[PDB]
Amino acid sequence: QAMAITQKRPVYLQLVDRIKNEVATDVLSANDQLPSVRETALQEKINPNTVAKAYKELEAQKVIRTIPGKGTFITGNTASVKNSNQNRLLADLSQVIAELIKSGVKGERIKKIVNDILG
Amino acid sequence: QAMAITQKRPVYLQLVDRIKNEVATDVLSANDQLPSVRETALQEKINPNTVAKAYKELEAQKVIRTIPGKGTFITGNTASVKNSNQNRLLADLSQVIAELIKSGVKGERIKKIVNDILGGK
Ligand SMILES: [Ca+2]
Repeated sequence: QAMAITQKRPVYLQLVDRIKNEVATDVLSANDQLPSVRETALQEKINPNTVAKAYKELEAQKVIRTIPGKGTFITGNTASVKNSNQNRLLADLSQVIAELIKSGVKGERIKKIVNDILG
Repeated sequence: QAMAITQKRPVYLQLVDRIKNEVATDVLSANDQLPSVRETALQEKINPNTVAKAYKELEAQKVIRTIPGKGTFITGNTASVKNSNQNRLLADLSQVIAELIKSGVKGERIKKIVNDILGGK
């Protein structure tokens, strides 16, 4: 019954998040060359092992791919990355609204508020 | 220009957060007596010192009051706390909608989505 403590998000997952969001927001486009593990480690001040762990994760999620001799590239399957991103965001939307109606805010007023926020 | 790295939220502030939400949601009510630092440390399995930092901060935010020789108590001003908690969630709400619009989702769609999410029993 003791409270759950949230830990640091691992640094390698923070970098996955960053690259993924950059793809979703078109800072990084489909088939763009991504820097090397070295260049990323050097630019972000992150241990190369952590960057390599990031890049492995990103590849598993199909956000990036490697071409032998040519380096690491943003996937061509970039619409799929954007949709998964929106889903992360929609999950968050769902959760804030739930916590709002739980805080005593009625739905009809959440509708009004949202309409104001969007106007 | 290195990316910002987000650290662990200090445990004392996670406990500050936990208690304000209980207040916000009427789990703890106005003027309810709070356990001692030692009893909270045993409930939440935290260092007593950490719980002491949490209590000290909850008090700075006027969420709880330590009245000498008697105890530590939830504020009488809980409607204030409920209102700021809502504001926090409302800030989170425009943040997520902002970010959905920037991930290319049209606002008219977000509007429909919110209705769908809200249509649930
Ligand atoms: Ca290199």
